[PDB]
Amino acid sequence: HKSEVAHRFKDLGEENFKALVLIAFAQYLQQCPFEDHVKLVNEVTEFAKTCVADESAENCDKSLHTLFGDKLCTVATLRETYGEMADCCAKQEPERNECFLQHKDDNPNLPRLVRPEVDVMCTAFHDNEETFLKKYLYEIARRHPYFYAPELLFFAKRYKAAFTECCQAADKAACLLPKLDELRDEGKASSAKQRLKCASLQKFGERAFKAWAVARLSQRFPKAEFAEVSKLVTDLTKVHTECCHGDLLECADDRADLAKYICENQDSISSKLKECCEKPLLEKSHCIAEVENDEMPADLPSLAADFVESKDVCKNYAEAKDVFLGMFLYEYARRHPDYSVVLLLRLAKTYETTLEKCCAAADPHECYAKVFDEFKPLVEEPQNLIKQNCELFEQLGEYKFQNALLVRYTKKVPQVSTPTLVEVSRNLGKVGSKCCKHPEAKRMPCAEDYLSVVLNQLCVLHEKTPVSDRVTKCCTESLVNRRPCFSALEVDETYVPKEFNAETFTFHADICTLSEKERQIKKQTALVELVKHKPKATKEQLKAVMDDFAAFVEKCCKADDKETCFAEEGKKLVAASQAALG
Ligand SMILES: COc1ccc2c(c1)c(CC(=O)O)c(C)n2C(=O)c1ccc(Cl)cc1
Ligand SMILES: COc1ccc2c(c1)c(CC(=O)O)c(C)n2C(=O)c1ccc(Cl)cc1
Ligand SMILES: CCCCCCCCCCCCCC(=O)O
Ligand SMILES: CCCCCCCCCCCCCC(=O)O
Ligand SMILES: CCCCCCCCCCCCCC(=O)O
Ligand SMILES: CCCCCCCCCCCCCC(=O)O
Ligand SMILES: CCCCCCCCCCCCCC(=O)O
Ligand SMILES: CCCCCCCCCCCCCC(=O)O
Repeated sequence: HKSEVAHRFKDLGEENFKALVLIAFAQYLQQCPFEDHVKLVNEVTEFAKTCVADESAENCDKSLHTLFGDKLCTVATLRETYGEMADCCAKQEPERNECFLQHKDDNPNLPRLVRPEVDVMCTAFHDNEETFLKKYLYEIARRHPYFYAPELLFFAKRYKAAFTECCQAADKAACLLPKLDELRDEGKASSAKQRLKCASLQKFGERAFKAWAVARLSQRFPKAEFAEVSKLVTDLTKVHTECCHGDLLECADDRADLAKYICENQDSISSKLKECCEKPLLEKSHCIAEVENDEMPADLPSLAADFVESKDVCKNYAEAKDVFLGMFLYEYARRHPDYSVVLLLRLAKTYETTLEKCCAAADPHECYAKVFDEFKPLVEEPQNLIKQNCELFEQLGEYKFQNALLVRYTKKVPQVSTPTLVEVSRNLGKVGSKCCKHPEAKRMPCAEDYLSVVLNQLCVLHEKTPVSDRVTKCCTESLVNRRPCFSALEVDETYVPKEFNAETFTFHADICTLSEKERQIKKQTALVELVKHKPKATKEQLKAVMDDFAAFVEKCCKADDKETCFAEEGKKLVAASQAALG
């Protein structure tokens, strides 16, 4: 069209426009104050209005990159505040924009955002919704310069829904606090998944990305043909590459194009895309990526037909190795919405290794004849781990289950930091209380989903300050081997126990006035420390100490005088427990 700004303004709407422009500026000029971004937003919005009125008004023909760059180069203290970035303003638009991307600090040194008391949030909310949401939208955006803006907007709307509902509530905190804690964690998940995807595309490359996509796309769109899924995997690959590079505009347009493409060829891809395809521009793709699996054909052939029995397997394979393997994947994925994607990759790899070391053999059909039999153990491993861990989780509750994982992992990698073990073990616990609620056929995909950010999360920390070759081994392993690798870790028999420390096991009355979350973390921390001191303790011996301690808390909190009780019964516990654990 003649004017990009006019166009984007028209189909986005003034409200969404103003919010996205704010997010975009905050992601670049991460250091400028809120008031300064607001002024820029107004100016751009006002400019946009001009172009809507007259497609030919001055500058309305300029591209969004150019306009955006010029306005960015308007900041007077660009050099005094951002220094080197100001030099970007000396380049021509193609490089100017590229120059701006390179200086986008992925993790600046801003103070952590503190959550104020519910009454002050609700009052600030009621007294001025706009500036209240925009300011925090600003705070989140500057800290997460790579968070896809439209999605960051999608979150804002959920935050607003939570205040609207909760601030008019009888018990505001009882309504708000849990909603904010859920929004936060979810916000974290989305952010980490985005970073992980881009990171993985760099290490492993396009082939791995494509395989993962064929598997995922065909599980969701089991009725589409392999050529449609291939088409989609290709476009999808261009979109992620672009979006990872960090250019919002290119990214947003690539996502829009793909979304309309899918919606137009709707009936040819999935029947569950109707809802999503009605929604407005800003939401289409977000919706589609989240869409539920379509129902499969039911009248579907046996894989062993074309991939085992049939002659020409090797002829079809040598003619185009990746396409044939992709075909396998497509065929195997759309018949298994219940398998995790990485499990579908393990099978595809196994199949590949087999065809390679078989198609170069006397009688092919016989060399690879029993390949589907190798799959069995690959499939069962993840299944058995799930049932097993969900069972245990049903018995104990979330908390006691978290404590079990705490003992398990501490004995495996005692070298790891206690606060790290505590955190990882807790999140792992939450993955259990979130996936085990699901019926079997959906558990594995669930776990994979959550378990992957947790494992990467833990791998990054270890990256910083490495403490074990084994963790490093699993962390640098292949995407397909990461989780099985951690699963294979055995008790660390080498580990030399920490010297006892009286302090570490001294508890005061403050443990009675602390919040549930706080109390638990103190107990759990003492637990990791317990195991690090007596790594040979039994589940029996251990459970006995945890039982004494259990009461010890109550017998001292619900006691006439604390302090003393904890120092009196406290001396006892430690002396006794030390003896039981020899
Ligand atoms: C102290 O524990 C946390 C945990 C997660 C946090 C933050 C602080 C902060 C604040 C800070 O950076 O200090 C942000 C921004 N977190 C997110 O990951 C996030 C991302 C997107 C949304 Cl929509 C919501 C939350
Ligand atoms: C629809 O296309 C994809 C492609 C890759 C994906 C995902 C989705 C999802 C999300 C989903 O499972 O739907 C995750 C988590 N991916 C990765 O971890 C990943 C794996 C390998 C590489 Cl090389 C790069 C990224
Ligand atoms: C997502 C952008 C909209 C901003 C609204 C967020 C309001 C809640 C402020 C609290 C943020 C601190 C993060 C947290 O710990 O919950
Ligand atoms: C000045 C540059 C900022 C202009 C705002 C960028 C336009 C955002 C369009 C988002 C389209 C939704 C695409 C999607 O489905 O993800
Ligand atoms: C057009 C379809 C292309 C998909 C290619 C299929 C390749 C499957 C190989 C199994 C995945 C192993 C991943 C890896 O180790 O890099
Ligand atoms: C079920 C969540 C509780 C935590 C225990 C982890 C069990 C899930 C392990 C299965 C991993 C699925 C991904 C994969 O196949 O590698
Ligand atoms: C940094 C110390 C924590 C490391 C603990 C490893 C956690 C691995 C998670 C794998 C979950 C699958 C269940 C399992 O096989 O143990
Ligand atoms: C050397 C032995 C010192 C004894 C220290 C005992 C502390 C163990 C913490 C037990 C926490 C279990 C959690 C719970 O009961 O809910």
